[PDB]
Amino acid sequence: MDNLVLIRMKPDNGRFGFNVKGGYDQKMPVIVSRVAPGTPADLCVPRLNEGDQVVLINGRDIAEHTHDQVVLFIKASELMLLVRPNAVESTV
Amino acid sequence: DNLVLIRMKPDENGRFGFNVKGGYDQKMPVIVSRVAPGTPADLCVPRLNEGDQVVLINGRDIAEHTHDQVVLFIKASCERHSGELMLLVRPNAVESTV
Repeated sequence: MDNLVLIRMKPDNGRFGFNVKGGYDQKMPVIVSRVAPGTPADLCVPRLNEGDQVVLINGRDIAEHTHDQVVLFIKASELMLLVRPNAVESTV
Repeated sequence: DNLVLIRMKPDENGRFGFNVKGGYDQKMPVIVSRVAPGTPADLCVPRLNEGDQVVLINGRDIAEHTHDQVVLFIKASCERHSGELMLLVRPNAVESTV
């Protein structure tokens, strides 16, 4: 789509501080389900927000990758995520 | 197997900030049904996630323990090593932490 947002993020343990649900095997988009306070995903600009939909992981189109394959791409990471922002909460 | 080991210190009121359902008497696995924002369960690393199934509590296998026994095990401060609750959980397959 248009108005995608590029989020950049450095790990803490190798951790970013966010949860994801979804994936091709779940027939659901990959959605950020929790961003924990004080973590890289919480403190980065632009912020990673819950309800944001992950579109690219380090340039890779993940639309047809499974939940567990998505998780492995993230941990195999800066982390570059291209997200479709949730409609309810916006960063400025 | 794909288990996750979690350790968690209680808040100032001795609470951890999650709900459990299930147990031997319910013929249902012990599952985390809610994890409240900003509670120890939400903020621990690895995080405790909703839908995670509890396998061990402070080293104890809870497979044949009742719901009320399981709750008692979580609340028992004298079974905690270094003031921490230990849980070994099977992560829910839908939500993952990174």
